[PDB]
Amino acid sequence: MDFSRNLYDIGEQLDSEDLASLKFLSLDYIPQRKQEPIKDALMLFQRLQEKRMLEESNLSFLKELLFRINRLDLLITYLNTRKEEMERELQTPGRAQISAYRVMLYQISEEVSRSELRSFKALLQEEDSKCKLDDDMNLLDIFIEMEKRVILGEGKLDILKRVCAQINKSLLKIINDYEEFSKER
Repeated sequence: MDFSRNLYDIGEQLDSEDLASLKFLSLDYIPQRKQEPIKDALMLFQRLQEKRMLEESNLSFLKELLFRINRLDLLITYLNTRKEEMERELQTPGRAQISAYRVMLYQISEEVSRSELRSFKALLQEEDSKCKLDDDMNLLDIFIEMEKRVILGEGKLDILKRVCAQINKSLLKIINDYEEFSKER
């Protein structure tokens, strides 16, 4: 069990989409403007090592990240970890290290189709003029922009709900389920 080699091996299997997803899911530990020099997954893992979030004896955050981005394949191959274990662990109060808010936004981005993404842009433009949007941006990029313009955040979900309600009930459900548990605390 060579820890450094394993991190490299995992990183080699992660693609550009995975990197962007992992960066998003790491936002409340590695701020948005500090992610620029992070060019591959191993560099992300090394930043997490520097922050003592990832160590030979501390794999929980790496496992949580890989689970949330649905790389169950890499969890099996490189970390001998099953979906069943992760569901049990992350359902235990206090175990998850990614905020429920950040997971909620990521889960919206997983659910949204290509056509729904076009609708999101169009509907957001009706609700807001502060965001700089373009057709190349994915939904995570849109969320980052909404956060930059302070129209999205924890406890600032009005615009997100107004847009999602017009796209698909499935999205509003994700938000409402998150809100209910959050207020429950």
